[PDB]
Amino acid sequence: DFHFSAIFQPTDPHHHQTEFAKVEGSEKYVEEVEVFGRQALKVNPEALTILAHRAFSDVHHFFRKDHLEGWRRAIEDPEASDNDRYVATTLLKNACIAAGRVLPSCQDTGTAIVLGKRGELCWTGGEDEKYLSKGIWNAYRYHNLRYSQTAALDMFKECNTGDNLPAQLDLLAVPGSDYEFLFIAKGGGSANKAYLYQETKALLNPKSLRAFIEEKLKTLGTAACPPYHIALVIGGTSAEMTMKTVKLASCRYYDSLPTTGDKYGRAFRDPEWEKIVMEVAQKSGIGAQFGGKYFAHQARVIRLPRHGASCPVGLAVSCSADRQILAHINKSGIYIEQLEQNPAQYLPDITSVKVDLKRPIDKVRQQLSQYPVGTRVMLNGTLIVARDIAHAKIKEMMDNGEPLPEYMKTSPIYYAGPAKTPEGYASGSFGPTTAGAMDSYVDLFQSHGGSYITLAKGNRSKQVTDACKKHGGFYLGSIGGPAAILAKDSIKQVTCLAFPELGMEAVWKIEVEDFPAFIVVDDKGNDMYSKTLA
Amino acid sequence: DFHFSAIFQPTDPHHHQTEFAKVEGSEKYVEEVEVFGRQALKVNPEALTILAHRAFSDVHHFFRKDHLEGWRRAIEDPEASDNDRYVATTLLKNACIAAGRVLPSCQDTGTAIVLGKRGELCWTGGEDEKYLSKGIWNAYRYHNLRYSQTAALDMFKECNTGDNLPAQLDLLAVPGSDYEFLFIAKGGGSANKAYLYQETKALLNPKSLRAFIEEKLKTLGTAACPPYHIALVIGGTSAEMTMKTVKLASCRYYDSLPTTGDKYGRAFRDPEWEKIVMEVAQKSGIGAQFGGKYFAHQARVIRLPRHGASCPVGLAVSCSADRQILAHINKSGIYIEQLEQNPAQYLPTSVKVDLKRPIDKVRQQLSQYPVGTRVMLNGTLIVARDIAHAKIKEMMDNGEPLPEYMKTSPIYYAGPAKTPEGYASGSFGPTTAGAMDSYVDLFQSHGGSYITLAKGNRSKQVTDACKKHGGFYLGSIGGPAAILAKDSIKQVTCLAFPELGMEAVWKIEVEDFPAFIVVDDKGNDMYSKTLA
Ligand code: SF4
Ligand code: SF4
Repeated sequence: DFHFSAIFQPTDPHHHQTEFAKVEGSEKYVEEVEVFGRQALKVNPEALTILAHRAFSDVHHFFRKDHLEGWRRAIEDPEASDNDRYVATTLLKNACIAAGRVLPSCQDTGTAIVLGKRGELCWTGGEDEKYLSKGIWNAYRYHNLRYSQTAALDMFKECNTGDNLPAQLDLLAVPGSDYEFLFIAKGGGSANKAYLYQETKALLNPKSLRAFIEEKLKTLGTAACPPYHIALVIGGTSAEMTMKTVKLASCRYYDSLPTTGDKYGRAFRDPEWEKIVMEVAQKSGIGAQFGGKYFAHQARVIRLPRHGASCPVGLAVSCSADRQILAHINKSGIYIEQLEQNPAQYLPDITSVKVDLKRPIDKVRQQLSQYPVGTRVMLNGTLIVARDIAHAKIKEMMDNGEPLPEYMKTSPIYYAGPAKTPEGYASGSFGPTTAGAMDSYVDLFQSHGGSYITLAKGNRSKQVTDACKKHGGFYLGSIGGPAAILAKDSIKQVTCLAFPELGMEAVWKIEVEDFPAFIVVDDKGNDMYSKTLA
Repeated sequence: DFHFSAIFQPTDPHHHQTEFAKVEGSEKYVEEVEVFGRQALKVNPEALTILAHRAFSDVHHFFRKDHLEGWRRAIEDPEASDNDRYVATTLLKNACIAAGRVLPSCQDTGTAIVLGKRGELCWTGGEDEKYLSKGIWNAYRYHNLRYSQTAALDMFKECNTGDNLPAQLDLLAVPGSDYEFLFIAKGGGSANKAYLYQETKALLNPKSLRAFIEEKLKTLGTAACPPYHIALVIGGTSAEMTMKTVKLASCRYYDSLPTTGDKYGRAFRDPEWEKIVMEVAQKSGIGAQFGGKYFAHQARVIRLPRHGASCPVGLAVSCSADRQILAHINKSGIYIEQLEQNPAQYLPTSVKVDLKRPIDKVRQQLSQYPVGTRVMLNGTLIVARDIAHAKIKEMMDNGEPLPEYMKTSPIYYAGPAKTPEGYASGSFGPTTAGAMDSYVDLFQSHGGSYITLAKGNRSKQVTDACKKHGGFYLGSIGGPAAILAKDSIKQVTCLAFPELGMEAVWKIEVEDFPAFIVVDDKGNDMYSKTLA
């Protein structure tokens, strides 16, 4: 009566539907042997370093076809809004710059995540973690990427690790003698939009599930740079299993799962509810960051078994920096997924207010006050750059009696942290970070005569709308994601002004030209997300 | 220069601090060999079946010392409340029954979770998941446990798998030639109290973190049968990594981590903030289920590295059914963590309520007492939980009446384990009340469910409903499923929806069933002060 049924039963477990390229000459790293009648593969661990290094270089300059097709859909769909088409065109042009292999597609070159599946008879010598980490170290050290990892010296004392390590290394034991991989360069912003809900059987009916989806999609907002790949996982054997599944779903790792359940509790993809998620996303009006139809590229919905007393639910997105690469090592060598090297083919063959920042900031506020939310502006002049740690350090100084520093009162505040500057370039990739993380500082800083104008991406909380109304302030929404084209075209000079020890989180002073943004919050209580994200 | 630093650097990675017993004769399943100059281990995969079978049998009848010591601490502390001591005494007596190896310690014998670490040169033949699952299948089939897994035939159509499969099988590739395991029989109630929060740098200061902890501990409530092992994980490289870490922390799997961080971002345990969590737990007044000091056995706090833009936070508990077992296979055979087989060494009025009356008479009697009154129920209970409530609401939405069996007796939210041969009942404690909250006002406005019996604090809608309709919520002690079955339950019959397995509607006859009045018919809630 016993019948074993694996939870996950992909019809394409080795991802034959994906195109792979062989690393030239890499068969020298493997040797086929036979022990106790069984075929085994000896793998020189240097192969892991070579593979991880190439994966975490290529993935910052190229995208999958299904990602690029989504941007083209947003440009060509008559139902797309004008802002949809503008955002998608910007992101596609950004991808063309990134394909030059100098600037990464986003300034947040992400956390390095490795899912590895080492066969029982795949013999590496056992030091997989170190050799994979050395390849990741190589990719971020010798390329124009960013060191994004923050070490805790104690509970509250932090420092940047200076090399984007440690990585997340999830190495699984599986049958056979090969070594299979999914590499993910996961941005912090989309990582923040991985949510776990503890629900019940009361959710598991069409009316409740639909209302649930409508409610939760709005909590994603625009804070992870849509158009999104939206993943939704209903059920699971534990919270961590549910969240791992929703991560992999967002990477389209589970696309070949069956589409029906059975009495053994196997996982399945649900196309009907994927369509419902897409319908909710499109009808939400949230759009590709600034109102419209293209909140989502596509949806993945996976139904999992559950303990009778439990119903964990996971919701997560892949952002505009959609970065994953499949790979495998076998008797023929090292193979790595082929990404699209000519994104320009997705660009079709076929209006804003000039804002001079080189003025007293009160004159800039006066000009911005003339326009409603949703107005597109082009910024020209100085920005002062500061994000999470710089804001916390400055509040700490003020809590100790010190004044808000003068450099927080002279120019708009750009929430951003740059990637490393290529030789001969004025700036590395340098797009905005998520605005919501700074929300608790705006009222305090504005009441002390600074931060009247902020520039970042993502919808913000009500306290920021109230502060801007109380203090005559503005929040400007940059397009989220196009860090390479912003660096190449808009950022003319970068200098470090304060807190050099914070690395990418230092206070910078930059000079920009033709920097596009939308007025998201004005000085009158208006918010261009108040209807779609209410 | 490059320097590799693993995130987790336990000083005791092989859990040498744990006592293991060897399965007799199990060296016949392993053979040490040498291939290409390296030591390797051939493992007959039948060893995986034998090990998983014994692990998921033993774990339902015995506990670890640190769990039992916590219960004794609650009984002996002069600062514990009377309710603290009463709950802890009940749970220890429950453990004494479970050590008889017939009744499991809880009716919720849990999801079977296996964390496995197979060495590079540990050769099993590769079919580990099937052989581990067969051993799990054996344990739940051939013992008096429960089939708790719900399969989705489509998005909404469900059925019980009938064997407590599938298991969660997380098999990792590690150095060496051994096979190391953590087995977890994870209750659904404590699995539900695994929470993920997406926070920011603004949290990372003493004042903000302390207020955060005080706020989130209350959201645990009593719904997962405290005293809790409380785990808190600050940071992490992803949500799933944070949630995996907090699960393992709650199993005391990371107790030997370093206690200081470094510039490479290694994980560390934080004893100072563990003490703060325990201080918050004690001063909360929530207590061991019914007010007092013993909300928590102990705390684990792990600080993790984070992306500059991110701060995932994980909070999770291990419940009264604290069930995990370490194990390993090596060249000498199969070794399994030794649990405490003599829990008795740790062991140092109420209102009689007759249920054999019209339910309006029972309601009248209950109305004479304030919340916090301990009652003893004698008579018939109707048993129904999540799926039965959903089916009954569906019937009413289609014009059908609220069934008669929802109007004659108190509703006990519960699902039993299998009945041992010659016993009146298998383990049969309550399930979490909160999952039924959305039904109470509806059922009461249709003339039933005036008295409910379960465990855990409930939402305000239930308090409003009981006040509007003259209802009551009675709180059973949560966890003591074996002693309730042995001493209180005299007859069990399946009443409706037999295809639901343990989630069928049952009719049971009980004697001396202990409970507290948690919500009365006047708007009062005995958790309104501690869980506000
Ligand atoms: S800035 Fe936007 S595109 Fe870049 S990693 Fe963050 S969420 Fe993704
Ligand atoms: S009923 Fe209580 S003790 Fe039993 S598994 Fe659920 S939470 Fe744990």
